[PDB]
Amino acid sequence: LDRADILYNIRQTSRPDVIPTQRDRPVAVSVSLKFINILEVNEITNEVDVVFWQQTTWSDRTLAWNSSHSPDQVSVPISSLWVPDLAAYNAISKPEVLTPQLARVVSDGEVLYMPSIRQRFSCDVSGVDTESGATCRIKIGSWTHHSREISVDPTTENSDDSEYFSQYSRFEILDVTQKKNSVTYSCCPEAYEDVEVSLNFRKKG
Amino acid sequence: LDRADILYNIRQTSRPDVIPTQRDRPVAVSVSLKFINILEVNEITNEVDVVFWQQTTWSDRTLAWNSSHSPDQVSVPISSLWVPDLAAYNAISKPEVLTPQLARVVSDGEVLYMPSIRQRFSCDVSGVDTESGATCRIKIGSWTHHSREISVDPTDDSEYFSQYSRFEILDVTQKKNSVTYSCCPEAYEDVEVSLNFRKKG
Amino acid sequence: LDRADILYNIRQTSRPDVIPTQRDRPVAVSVSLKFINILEVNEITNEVDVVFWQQTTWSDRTLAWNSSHSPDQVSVPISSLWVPDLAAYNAISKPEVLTPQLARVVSDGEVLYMPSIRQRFSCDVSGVDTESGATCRIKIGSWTHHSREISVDPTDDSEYFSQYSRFEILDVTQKKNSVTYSCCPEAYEDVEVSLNFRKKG
Amino acid sequence: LDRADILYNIRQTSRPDVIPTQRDRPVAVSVSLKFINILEVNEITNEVDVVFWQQTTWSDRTLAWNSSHSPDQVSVPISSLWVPDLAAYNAISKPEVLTPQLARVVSDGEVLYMPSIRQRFSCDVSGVDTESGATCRIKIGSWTHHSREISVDPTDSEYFSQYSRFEILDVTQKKNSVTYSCCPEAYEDVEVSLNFRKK
Amino acid sequence: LDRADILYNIRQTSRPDVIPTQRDRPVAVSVSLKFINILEVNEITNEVDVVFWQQTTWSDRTLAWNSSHSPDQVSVPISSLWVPDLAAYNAISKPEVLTPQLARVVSDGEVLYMPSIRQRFSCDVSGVDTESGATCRIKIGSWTHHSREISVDPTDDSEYFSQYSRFEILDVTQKKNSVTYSCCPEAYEDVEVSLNFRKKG
Ligand SMILES: CO[C@H]1CC=C2CCN3CCC4=C(CC(=O)OC4)[C@]23C1
Ligand SMILES: CO[C@H]1CC=C2CCN3CCC4=C(CC(=O)OC4)[C@]23C1
Ligand SMILES: CO[C@H]1CC=C2CCN3CCC4=C(CC(=O)OC4)[C@]23C1
Ligand SMILES: CO[C@H]1CC=C2CCN3CCC4=C(CC(=O)OC4)[C@]23C1
Ligand SMILES: CO[C@H]1CC=C2CCN3CCC4=C(CC(=O)OC4)[C@]23C1
Ligand SMILES: [Mg+2]
Ligand SMILES: [Mg+2]
Ligand SMILES: [Mg+2]
Repeated sequence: LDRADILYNIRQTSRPDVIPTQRDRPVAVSVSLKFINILEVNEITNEVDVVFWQQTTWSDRTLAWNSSHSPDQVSVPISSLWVPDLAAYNAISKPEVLTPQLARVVSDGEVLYMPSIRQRFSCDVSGVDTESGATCRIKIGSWTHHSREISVDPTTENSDDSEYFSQYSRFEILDVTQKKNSVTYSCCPEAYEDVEVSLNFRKKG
Repeated sequence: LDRADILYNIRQTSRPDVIPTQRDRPVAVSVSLKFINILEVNEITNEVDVVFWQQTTWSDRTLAWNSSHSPDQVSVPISSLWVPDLAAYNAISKPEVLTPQLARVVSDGEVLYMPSIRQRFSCDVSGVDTESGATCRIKIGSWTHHSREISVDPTDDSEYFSQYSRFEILDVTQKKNSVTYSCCPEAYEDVEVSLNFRKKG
Repeated sequence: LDRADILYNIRQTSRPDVIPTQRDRPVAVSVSLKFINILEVNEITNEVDVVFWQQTTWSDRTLAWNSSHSPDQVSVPISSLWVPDLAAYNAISKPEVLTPQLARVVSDGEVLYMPSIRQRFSCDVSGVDTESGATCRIKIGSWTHHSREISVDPTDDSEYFSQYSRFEILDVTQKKNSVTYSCCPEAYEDVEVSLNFRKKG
Repeated sequence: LDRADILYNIRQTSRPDVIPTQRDRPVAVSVSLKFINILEVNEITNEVDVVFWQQTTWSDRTLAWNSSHSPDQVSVPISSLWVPDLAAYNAISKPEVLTPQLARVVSDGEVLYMPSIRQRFSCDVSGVDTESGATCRIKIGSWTHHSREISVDPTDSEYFSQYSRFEILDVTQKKNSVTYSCCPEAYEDVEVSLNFRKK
Repeated sequence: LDRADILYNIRQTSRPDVIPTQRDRPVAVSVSLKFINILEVNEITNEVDVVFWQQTTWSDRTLAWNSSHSPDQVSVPISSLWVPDLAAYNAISKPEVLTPQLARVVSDGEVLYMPSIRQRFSCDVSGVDTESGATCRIKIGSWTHHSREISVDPTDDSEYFSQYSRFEILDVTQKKNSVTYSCCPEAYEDVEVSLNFRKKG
């Protein structure tokens, strides 16, 4: 197989509308926000404007191919792939994607999609001008798929989600932590999972 | 049936431009606004900027399938479904959808669509800084389908309201109206949502 | 015929690129602006920001069907229909459509399309703070079709005007013009809508 | 032929990706800006916000039809036509098109396309508040086609809004040929000088 | 061959999703920024707003044709071509493309793509008001292709810079880097463009 064949095969047989589960085993999605720039902060309205790289990984075995004498990975337009329907629950603006909408697919079916996103959030900005800083929580999970269809999983301490933060920001990052949650909503009996990302930051000196 | 078959069947036989009226009864649509945030308020211009989850439900029996040895629900892109042509009659900005455009479909044909929407409204902001607060009315109904094609009915009032808003919700009431317009002999139904809110302490 | 058939037939045989001129008579288009809100006014720059419902009607006999054993009217996405290429000649922003892009089609081929539009205009704002008010003129006509292809005709001024606006409407008049442009020998029609309004208090 | 046949034929045989160079000759494009409004002006940043009608004409003989017992002209969505890849070289915002995207096509293959555009430009705003006024130059030409593929040629104050803060003193057009490092061939542009001032 | 044939052939056999690597050598991409304007600068937030022409060249031998009895070059919509997935790593707004999205393709398979882009960056603005000026670094490279798939290489600094800008360019230097990410073992290449500029007068 060459790249052209792999990409052709994926395009011709893609079901981007179909979550790649096998009932009742959920697709395990890992989500990790790499903060890049904090652009606007308003302590009066409790709103923040943020740029981050949304590292997103999951496995889709319908995409796998024999890697022998073939490339190990390809870049695929996300329009040809199923992609998890993640949403930021406390977002107050449309997510503005700043990067080419391509995912990286490995021959074993592992997918990495990492868009750079600019987006505005409603969160706690109180304390941003103090040395303790503000703690802004961003809640990300599947909009429509419950825990038996999509499970979302959180970084540990070992993930440094501030390692690409711009040195030229007015702001600086003190800490970034993730908390996994399961929530039940009135509409449905099943629980929905989310990752809660706590961004601890402050205005510099 | 597996998920892929259900979704394939729906996509291949979808008539998204066809209202699923059966027995000439109107399609019964339930609408309910869950307010999440109140972002900007202007008592001089009487304008408000709001984020809400628009809980929308109706039945489309053309989508039903067998719930034995099969999943009970699937997520479907709305581009493959008929969706009610609801509009907010006193909106002054385009509805900005903040969520993936997917609906949840149950095997009996019940559909739930619930986009998160940011939108600006012209409404009564007077009294926002008082104890009694302001009462802003939002009117939502079908743009083009009258009462014999679509009927609308309303379905913790701060259940999902952000604790970090400058504002707080005192009460939300959701009422049903029938209105006749000059163009048509028929009555058009809407839900009128009264949002009573005020600036925090 | 049922709804699904009518909509299928329209979609399958639609020529949205083709003006439905019958014989060599122009398509008669009626245009009428229902003002809903006046949101921003600037007397220094002579610009106004306005929300209106653009009531637009014309006949397309290629869409007609036998109304026996059939619905009387259907809602059709405008992408399946020819729609007149109307433009506001003194607009200074893109028209922002706030409503579902659907037209209402009667079995005799009558079409009604009525989007809610927010748009900014360059017009005379002088006198807005006086008792006489300002008179802002909005010029609407076909961008590319002359008077033998499209003719435009006008058809309570505050009927749907928001009671919460900073402004109020004194009068709305509509008159009809034919203009000849250097490019072409044929005349182009427009409707000129005069909005007489003033700041309250 | 009726209207529907002409439009069907055009749609079915349209090559909107293909410049209609006949006999190996450049397509002659005429460009003319009709200024309608001047909305914002900033003498500190040298930026101007402008609304204009971009009169654009050229010949595409692949579109011609026998006019006998047929309409002489039709309106065609530009998505069905080749259209010159004109750009404003000193623009600093995306062109915002305010009109239906239709061209007018005559039976001999002449095409007229005239969008109303609002766009922001970087140009010389100095002197806007004096009676000599400012002279803002707008440079428009093909982005990718050189002078043997597209040639541009010009062809006043007629539709300018009476309600603008500004007024037009004069509009002149010059025709330039420029060579760029990438290519040996010359690229043509029209330079439009807008002389205007505060009222 | 005529122009129409070349363009037809390219469109009919185009694989825009497929990087044109040959013999498992990376596609060599040349990137060069021609600065046209500096529109807004903020020394407090360290942000800059910039317009530049992104000169981008590479070879795609699948596009080559016999130039005998044929045009040497054509203009092709980029939607019909593979284009490198370059991104500005320190960009804080979406790239706003100001020019027709067309590339120039030579009969030997060389491609030149040069969009005019307006975009905002986070970079060092300190010293903009001094004689020494600020030095703003812009990092551009493939988003998803490593050094064995795409290699990037750089090619008057004020040549196309607008004479009417508040600012002036002192120097522009470009430098290739290889970076390894936690992501992946392979190294990713970028070009780092250093723009040394200052406030006029
Ligand atoms: C179809 O979209 C619905 C489908 C299922 C959901 C559970 C999680 N999700 C977001 C929050 C939310 C709901 C539904 C609800 O009742 O309230 C809030 C939904 C969106
Ligand atoms: C085609 O879209 C029209 C079709 C039918 C309607 C009934 C309610 N609806 C919104 C307001 C409104 C009208 C019709 C009208 O003339 O008055 C105002 C419409 C939209
Ligand atoms: C391409 O669409 C053209 C076709 C015919 C027109 C007459 C009315 N219309 C708007 C004003 C206007 C023109 C053309 C012209 O030369 O003057 C300005 C046009 C647009
Ligand atoms: C592919 O698009 C290129 C192809 C040919 C061009 C000459 C005119 N044009 C605009 C300015 C410009 C260039 C190319 C260049 O290197 O300098 C700047 C181009 C765009
Ligand atoms: C989906 O595209 C990913 C695939 C490979 C990459 C290396 C360069 N690139 C940008 C920054 C970046 C990553 C990957 C990563 O995990 O960290 C940061 C990527 C995007
Ligand atoms: Mg092969
Ligand atoms: Mg692995
Ligand atoms: Mg030939």
